[PDB]
Amino acid sequence: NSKIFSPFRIIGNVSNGVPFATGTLGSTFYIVTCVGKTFQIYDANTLHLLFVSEKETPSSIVALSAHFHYVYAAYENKVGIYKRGIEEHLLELETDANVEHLCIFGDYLCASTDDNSIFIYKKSDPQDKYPSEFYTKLTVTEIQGGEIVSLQHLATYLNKLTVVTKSNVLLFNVRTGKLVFTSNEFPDQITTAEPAPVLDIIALGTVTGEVIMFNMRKGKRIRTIKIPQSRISSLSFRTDGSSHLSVGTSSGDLIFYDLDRRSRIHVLKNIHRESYGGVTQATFLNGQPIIVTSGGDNSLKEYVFDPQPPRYLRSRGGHSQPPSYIAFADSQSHFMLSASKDRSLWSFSLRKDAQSQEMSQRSKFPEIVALAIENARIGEWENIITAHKDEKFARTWDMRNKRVGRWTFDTTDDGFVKSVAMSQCGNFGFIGSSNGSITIYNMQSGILRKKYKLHKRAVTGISLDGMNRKMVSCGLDGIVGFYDFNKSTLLGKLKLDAPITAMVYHRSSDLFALALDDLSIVVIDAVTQRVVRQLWGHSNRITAFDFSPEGRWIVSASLDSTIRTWDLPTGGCIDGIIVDNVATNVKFSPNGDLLATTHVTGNGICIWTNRAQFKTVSTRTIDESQKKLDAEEQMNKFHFTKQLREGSQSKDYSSLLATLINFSPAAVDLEIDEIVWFIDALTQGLKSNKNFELYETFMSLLFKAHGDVIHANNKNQDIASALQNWEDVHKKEDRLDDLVKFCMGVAAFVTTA
Amino acid sequence: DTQVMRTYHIQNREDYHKYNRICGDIRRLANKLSLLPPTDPFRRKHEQLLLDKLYAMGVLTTKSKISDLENKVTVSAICRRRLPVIMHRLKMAETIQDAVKFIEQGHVRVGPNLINDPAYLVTRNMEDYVTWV
Amino acid sequence: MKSDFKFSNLLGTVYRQGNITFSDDGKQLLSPVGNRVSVFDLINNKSFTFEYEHRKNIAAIDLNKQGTLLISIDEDGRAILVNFKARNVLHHFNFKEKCSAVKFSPDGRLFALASGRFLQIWKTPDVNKDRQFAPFVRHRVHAGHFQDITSLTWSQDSRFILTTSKDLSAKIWSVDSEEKNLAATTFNGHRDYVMGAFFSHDQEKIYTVSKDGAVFVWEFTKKYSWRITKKHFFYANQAKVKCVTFHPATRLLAVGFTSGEFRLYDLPDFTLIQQLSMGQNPVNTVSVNQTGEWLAFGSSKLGQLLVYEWQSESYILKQQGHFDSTNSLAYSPDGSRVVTASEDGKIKVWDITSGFCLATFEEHTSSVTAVQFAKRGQVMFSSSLDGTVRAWDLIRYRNFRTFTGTERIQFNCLAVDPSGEVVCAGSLDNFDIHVWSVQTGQLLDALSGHEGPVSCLSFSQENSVLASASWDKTIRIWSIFGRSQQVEPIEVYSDVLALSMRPDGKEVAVSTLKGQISIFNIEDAKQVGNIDCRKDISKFFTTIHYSFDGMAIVAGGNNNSICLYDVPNEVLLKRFIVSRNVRVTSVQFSPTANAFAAASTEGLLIYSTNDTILFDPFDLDVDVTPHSTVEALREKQFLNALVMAFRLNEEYLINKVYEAIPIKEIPLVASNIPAIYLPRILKFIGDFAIESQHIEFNLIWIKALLSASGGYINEHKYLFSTAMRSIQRFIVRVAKEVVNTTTDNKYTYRFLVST
RNA sequence: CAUUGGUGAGCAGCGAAGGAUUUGGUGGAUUGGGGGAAUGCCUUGUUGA
Repeated sequence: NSKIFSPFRIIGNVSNGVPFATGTLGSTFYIVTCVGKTFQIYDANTLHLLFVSEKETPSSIVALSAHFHYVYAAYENKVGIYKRGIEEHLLELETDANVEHLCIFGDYLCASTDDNSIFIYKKSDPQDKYPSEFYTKLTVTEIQGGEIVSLQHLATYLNKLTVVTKSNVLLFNVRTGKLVFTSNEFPDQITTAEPAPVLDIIALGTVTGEVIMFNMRKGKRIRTIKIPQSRISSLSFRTDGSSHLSVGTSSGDLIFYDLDRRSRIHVLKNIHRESYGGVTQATFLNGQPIIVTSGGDNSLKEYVFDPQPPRYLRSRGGHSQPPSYIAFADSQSHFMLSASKDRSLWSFSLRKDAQSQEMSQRSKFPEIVALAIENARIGEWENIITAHKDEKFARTWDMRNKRVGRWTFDTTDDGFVKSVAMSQCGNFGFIGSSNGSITIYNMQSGILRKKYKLHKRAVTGISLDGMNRKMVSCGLDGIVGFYDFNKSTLLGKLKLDAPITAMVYHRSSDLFALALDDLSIVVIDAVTQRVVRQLWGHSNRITAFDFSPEGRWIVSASLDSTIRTWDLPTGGCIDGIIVDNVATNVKFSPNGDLLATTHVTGNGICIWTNRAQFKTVSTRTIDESQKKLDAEEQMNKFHFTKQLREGSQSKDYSSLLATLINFSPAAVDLEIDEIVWFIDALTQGLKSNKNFELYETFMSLLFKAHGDVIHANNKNQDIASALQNWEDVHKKEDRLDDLVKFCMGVAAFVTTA
Repeated sequence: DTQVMRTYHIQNREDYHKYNRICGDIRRLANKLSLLPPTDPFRRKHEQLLLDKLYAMGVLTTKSKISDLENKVTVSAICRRRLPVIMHRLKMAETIQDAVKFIEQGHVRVGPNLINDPAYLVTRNMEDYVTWV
Repeated sequence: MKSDFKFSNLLGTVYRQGNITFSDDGKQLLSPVGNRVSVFDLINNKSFTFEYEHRKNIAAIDLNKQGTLLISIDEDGRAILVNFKARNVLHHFNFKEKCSAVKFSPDGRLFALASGRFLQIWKTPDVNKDRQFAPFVRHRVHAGHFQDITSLTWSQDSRFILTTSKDLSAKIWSVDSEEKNLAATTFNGHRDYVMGAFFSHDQEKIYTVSKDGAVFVWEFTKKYSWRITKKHFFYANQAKVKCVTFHPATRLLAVGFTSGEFRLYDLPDFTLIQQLSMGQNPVNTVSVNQTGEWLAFGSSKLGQLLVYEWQSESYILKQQGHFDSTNSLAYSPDGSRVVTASEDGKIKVWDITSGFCLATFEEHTSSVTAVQFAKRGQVMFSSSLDGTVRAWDLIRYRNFRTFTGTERIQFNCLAVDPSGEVVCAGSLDNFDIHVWSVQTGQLLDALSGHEGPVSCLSFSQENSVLASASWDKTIRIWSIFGRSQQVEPIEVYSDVLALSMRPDGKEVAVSTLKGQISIFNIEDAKQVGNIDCRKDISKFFTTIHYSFDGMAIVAGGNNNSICLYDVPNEVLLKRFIVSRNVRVTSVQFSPTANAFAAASTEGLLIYSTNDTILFDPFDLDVDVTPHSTVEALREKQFLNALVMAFRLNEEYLINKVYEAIPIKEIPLVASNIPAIYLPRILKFIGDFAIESQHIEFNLIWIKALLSASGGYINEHKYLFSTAMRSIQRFIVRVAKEVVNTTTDNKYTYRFLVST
């Protein structure tokens, strides 16, 4: 559908809040985590992105559960059975109700619905790969129990199925369809259930902070534990001998707990956002002092009990809130710089690892409204310049050490910092204040250097040409400024029709683009201080735009949900993409390959692939709502007989000259009468105004090879009539040589003189 | 034997074997070119050029006779062409140890090039241009 | 100049190890270097794909069945995908282990990699756009073996994989879970180590070769099973069979040796067709064309860096050199030929616009230090560490003279006048400078003026001034052609090694003893000193060159970097070499103003000013449509089509707006062109001329333009110098064609009158 | 006389209920020459079974 960009991948995604699940690959483990309509598979020990799924679902992922290689995901009424991120099978419930949870034991598939109905699937053979055969359908009447909480299976219960309600526990015999057990009515609503490493115990977390160690054989309590004001979300068992228990709250606070000395030991504090719902799932691995934590805050953290409190071991995460401003950091498309509204600062990689690093800020800092970056002096001092909302000083940052700068930048007019900019050489800091002052700092020694003041409203954008000679600016008062940077001289300015909201400069073509309030993109030459173009068409506010690296294209995006591309030499909008969610920012990579978009909903950063293989297009708008080879080849340092006789009948030597010009250097073929028709062929060769450079070579080679039979010992046979036919037209072609003597000698004279 | 290995801060044990093979080639060249009639200008001219190029290589820094070719060409002579021994005897560092300690970590310069090898060799005419960085 | 300068060639072909193969077309040679992949076309060698994600310098390479997919594998086990013009389509870390061989199908469905103790086969992706995080899909994998897999062979059914192993045995693999003949039966009995196996293209002869020269023949009888048919025992050949490849003609064998010779055989005859020697250096690998007409074989890195192309009727198609690390470069006065100087003591000429290895000269006793042309185009002077210098003319191939005469073992810098009268050389170890008349080798004088080693020397185009930079913080100026001598200045700073002259006699560029590179005129007004030479993976100043238009200089030290500068202060662009373990040692500037050179230890040149970039010179878009307004000015007003479509710069327009205007209109156009739109069209004709066959057409253009504005380019020099050189090479290379053959029809008519 | 080196007590200013210096383990990403034989050996001839 699109004619430039193609939807490639999203980066920066770790979790979303759906419960992750643990899988076994031989002796090691992997983690299955959800993002949206796409899931990710990580290492359990060293945390590498091992798989991303190949194809998005129609709807959001609800339940995730896995076996030895088989990742099972849920949506509307379809169970997706995948291996290595690739679908083996799609197995659908025979209904339209939404699937809630999954439990996979033995050879069956247990599918919960939202209408309190459960479907049961089977294999054929006990050595088959997955269940696909229908077995039966059970229901949960509300007179037997309320809404289904979750599905589990306790081991050595042959064909029994554990279905817990919000009030009581229903134990089934699925081969027969019976209800073999029902538990009595409990006081509090249950939200959490979890198996045990011993028989017949199932754990129950209530809506309040009560832990119930329930027995399945007798049906009675063994132990309950009250925690004041805690909503239990997750249970699991550290079965490394150290018989413990963790209890999750909705607050993001996590209770690591001792079960036999009966000890409250630890609590993790806003490791996951209470705003995003707190700790969504916490699980011990089997047999190692390891617990894994994930919440709704887009981060997994490994906490391990170093043999006693646990410890932050290693983790991966990202911006919990969607981003505000990004930038490309390298000329090799590797690291991107990203800032969001939840006040963190992350530098991501782009490559196959999807390792990334949060920056070092050393209660968070205020969010960034204006960013600028140079990669000319990396490693030596700071080269990233950031503003903040409602502040008066712009901080600096190192790209090398991933650590914050050492300089604060003053407006010296008591305004807010509205725009930042750097030169190409990386020596200078340009800062424009909301009261209209443009001040200029050193980037090396952090000192005040120079001050300009011409605008009388908020200076909304500063840039500088790559030669560091001419300094451009823009105000809200419709004024565009043009300065010498070498002097403080006041070269020239322009009056326009509207306030200017954004400015992005292109350095290797010396142009710049301005977004006005009349919803039009103006393109202005930088050299001659002249407006050259004005482009109309966006029905709403222009948000972000960027030049393509070769300077031919401009891609903008707006609140009409359009992303348009604009060819500068033709003045015409060449393609729009009409999307379903409006992206906050867009930037080209410095290489001509990648287009970066940042959106309002969801945290990831979508990446688009520039095609760049071909096109010859200019189509339009509104739609849906060699010459050395022969001449060196002749000097030798170390049938066809139908056509020439059919040319003995008429003038058919064009096909013959075509088989001369086609291939096969024919120095042996012209030596295997006929010579007269050969010369008449050649006079038809000179008759057209083409290919004389091969023809002269044919003529001269003819006088190299057959030059005695041409001579006939004592000439003037009918041969010489054909030579006479060649002579006069060869006198016609004599003209070209003297022109070559003219240009060679005159060019030699202007070379000398 | 290992007296030489310990006197001149040799980083290896192989280097005594290598310089032993080179000096063996020089001695057998000397013996084979020696056993000629002594008025044959082949012998005089080639032993003469061998003398002059062994002047330039700094091994025979001593101005020599013919019979020195059997006598003085040892391993320790070419080992005294190694860089830090030139450095010490040019009175820059204080011991050979500390000279090797300086060349291990980059402060020494022959000509316009940085050196970090303790087995670079100097001529009798390149050692004028040794300084620091 | 602002253009995107990037690598799209390299300086000479094979320095490093790898596999080698042709295309299916028979006209495209696939011969890698270690660092990148250089795929030539056989007629008029050019350069097509230039990957660089290789962190390690070895390749394994093959294309599928039409050349739409290329891979390349290094030691680590990551690969990189390109389609036709180096898109770098896909990228894929594939293995933590190394690969031995890669093989496609003739069908493009399956994919073959040998690694470790396993055998991987992959489902091949088609050409598309991107949008796969992991494009490769696993089809099957086969377990197992006893040790490493070293060679691989595919069959025509695309069902039948014949693979050897390192444990002196061979195995067979059915692709589609067929169990073809229900057997994956091993092959044993081999006394010696296995170097390869082949499956014949008639499904009845299964072929194995061992390292000793032995060849074993099995049949398709599966009494019932495998029986041997023809054995051998070689004990007196006494080498090792290094590489082996088999013909698609299915009659012939090719065997490569460590001894340095090339064997040919027949398959069931075992006749000796031919063997050929090329040296003692071992043959690394050999591959045949798909029709048996052309042979090509690669030679190992420590041995020959040479790859020959021998046919079955025994004549060498392409011979070549391309030796090691390089000392010096210089461009010829025609912008097509580039000299190189190698360490082993040769001097080779490279036609790097077309990839030929043209000609050599070998009189050096040791390494070569300096090469430079004279401006006549006749002669070039070489300087050595031989203790002498010598002269050369091009296709007479004959040594004029070898100037020397004082006892000396080292020269280091060689420079001549434009006048061709006198040649000066600077001794690295004498504190004096030498001159020679080229008439005799008489010694005129010995100009005693320095106190340190003299280390860089150059002349002027004014040609009365000698620039003499010695390595004692002292720059000197000399008079040679007057009746006196001169006073010579003092630097402020920092011992110099690199001197570079403006072609005016008015500016001198020096490199100080740090990253500061500095310039001053001939009245010692120091204009700029400029900042350091970055990019460690200490800082230096080795070479520097003044560009020909007089607006730029190029700096190259030994620190993986090369910098651009203008006459004012600013750093323009820094290009650089990425690889892993000096690099740069010499840089000079082309007389075509399209690119320049940088002598690296890898060996890599081009910069290539292109025209794909939108420049807007003189308010391009007030001429709103590049199409319809130009369409109006193809019907009317041909003066205004030039100025309109010339401010525009789509190269896909200039062919038609330049072609379409009539012949009689041309002197009226050239008489009325503006003087500001002149050089870009004079440079456009000088590089458009060499391509097409419109000789009459462009020639009446250059008659009109050179007839039009002769005095204006006479006074406004140094850009039409570059353009004028570009047109003069076209004039001479067409003149020497048509004068030759027009003479060869000028003798004929009077030869008829003879008898 | 040289706010000259070492050392200690105060003041202006900068900040507020903590500051300055120093170090260990841990996790993520990057990184042989000259002479000679008995004796023994090697090669070759021989002598008897």
